[PDB]
Amino acid sequence: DVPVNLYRPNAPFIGKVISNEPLVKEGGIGIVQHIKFDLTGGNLKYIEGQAIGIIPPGVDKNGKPEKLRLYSIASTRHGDDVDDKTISLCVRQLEYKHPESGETVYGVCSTYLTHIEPGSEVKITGPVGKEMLLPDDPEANVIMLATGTGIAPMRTYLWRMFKDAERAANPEYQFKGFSWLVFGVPTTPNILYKEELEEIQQKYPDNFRLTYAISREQKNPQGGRMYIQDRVAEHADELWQLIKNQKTHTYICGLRGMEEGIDAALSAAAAKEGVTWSDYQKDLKKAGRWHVETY
Ligand SMILES: Cc1cc2nc3c(=O)[nH]c(=O)nc-3n(C[C@H](O)[C@H](O)[C@H](O)COP(=O)(O)OP(=O)(O)OC[C@H]3O[C@@H](n4cnc5c(N)ncnc54)[C@H](O)[C@@H]3O)c2cc1C
Repeated sequence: DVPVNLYRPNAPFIGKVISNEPLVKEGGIGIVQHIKFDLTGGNLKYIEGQAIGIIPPGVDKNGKPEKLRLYSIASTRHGDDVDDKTISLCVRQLEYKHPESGETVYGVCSTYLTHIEPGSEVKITGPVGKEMLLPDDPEANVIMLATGTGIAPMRTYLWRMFKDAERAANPEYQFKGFSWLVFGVPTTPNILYKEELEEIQQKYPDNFRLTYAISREQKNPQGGRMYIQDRVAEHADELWQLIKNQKTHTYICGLRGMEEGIDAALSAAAAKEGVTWSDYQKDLKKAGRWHVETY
């Protein structure tokens, strides 16, 4: 039922780039691009919260062909134009430095993708992943804890839940639960999909809450830069209260490192009711209600 490995790296789908648009506004840190690919002429289907592989061209330092890199799908199953013809990615150019040795090093696949031109052919594999799936239940609650490109699966959920065209195309999923995105990025210009996220919150103030942790613009109560873990601490009791609902799912996505602080905050909240968060969490994970994809 869930589409998986319709294309594999030995015989990838050759998609065509339709558009490659910047998500980091002036004054932001780094480069994150929204890249849409044409899937017509193949049968790649996918659902929300899945990933695809991109095989970049070229060889590594050892002369070996480059392997795929996985990217969380950033579009719903219908694609951004709700036509079932495309797939989108949210790709950060990886960069870091020296010495070490450099200075700046640019990641192979992410640079390729971030600079890719419309009309270019791309090797796509997948889809993959069954750990970040959105429940069919329209009354589920969905907590979304995202940093940077970790917004990607969250966009697939929120678009499916809240886009007019999605609602029109998905008679079986008219979302009436509560969704809460806590989104950590370093600056306001770095708030990926800011305008649309804020449009959703304005249109659905009872069904979507949007909370930001903007490290360069906000301080936590300890005077440190504000990170997602700080907003989770700040709202730990509320989040815990929501988590206790049998229908609540939580999704965490982003670069590795945010889980520890999130657990500490929820651990303290749950301990107040004599619950050991780490055990309760094990049970949530087993039930498929605790979804993590960090990289
Ligand atoms: C399930 C999944 C979903 C993902 N979703 C997304 C997504 O939606 N958007 C996105 O942009 N990426 C996503 N990623 C990451 C993506 O797959 C690539 O790993 C990333 O784009 C960098 O790949 P690259 O080919 O550009 O870098 P590569 O050329 O592969 O270089 C990566 C190497 O950089 C080295 N390195 C050294 N120092 C550092 C440092 N300080 N910081 C980082 N690396 C360092 C490490 O050796 C690392 O292996 C996801 C990964 C997974 C597994």
